Amino acid sequence: IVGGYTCGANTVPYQVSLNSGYHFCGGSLINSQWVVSAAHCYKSGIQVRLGEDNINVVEGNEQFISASKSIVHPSYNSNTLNNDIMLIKLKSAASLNSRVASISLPTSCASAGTQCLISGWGNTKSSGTSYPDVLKCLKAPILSDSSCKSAYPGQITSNMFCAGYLEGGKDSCQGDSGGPVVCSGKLQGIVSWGSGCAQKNKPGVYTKVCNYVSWIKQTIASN
Ligand SMILES: N=C(N)c1ccc(CNC(=O)[C@@H]2CCCN2C(=O)COC2CCCCC2)cc1
Ligand SMILES: [Ca+2]
Repeated sequence: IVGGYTCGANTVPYQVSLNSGYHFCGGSLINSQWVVSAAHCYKSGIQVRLGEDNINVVEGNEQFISASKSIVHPSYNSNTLNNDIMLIKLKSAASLNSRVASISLPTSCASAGTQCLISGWGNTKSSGTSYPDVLKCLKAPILSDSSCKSAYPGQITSNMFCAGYLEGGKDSCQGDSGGPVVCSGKLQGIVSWGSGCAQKNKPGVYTKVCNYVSWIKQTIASN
């Protein structure tokens, strides 16, 4: 997260870190046994880490639970990042509490101009690299589909939306992948892609969660 601020310990209790010996992606707890993340975050040997603030310091509120299974969207296309969404099941049910909470799935989509919260432990530099150890937060509006497509002609699908600032300076970035975009108290996006980070006229591109709610619900009910 570039141009953001320190969230504050566990103020984003639905935020998870995916760990394979190191943090490599964000995700979102949607109930005691299930996490939503980006398809591009897929890999074997994944451990879900809940209730984190500093990912390099054990602070006493964490729950580490291995993944029993991953389900990448059936139509995920890695070449274009269309349908960049995946579900991860926990080996054991998380013990939900103040610091470890689920985020509600949308009942509807969200409109351009809506303010959202994006968070993660990804790079905080626009040029160059610096990873924070605590969680960073960014307030960012959903952008019109037409400024999204003009930034990335022929690259935006109906399963994507842009959010951010066209002037630059404020954006998500590498390491924020798979993390939540929360608008009007629901999970409306997943950190997916972008050209660089926080660059002018290159806003962040997010998976459009409201399109996948039936798939998520059907998939978690049968797995
Ligand atoms: N908001 C941002 N500026 C932002 C930019 C990048 C990321 C991290 N995501 C990535 O690095 C993703 C995952 C793997 C391929 N990739 C890419 O961004 C690179 O290429 C994609 C290919 C499909 C068409 C768009 C370009 C996260 C955030
Ligand atoms: Ca920790």
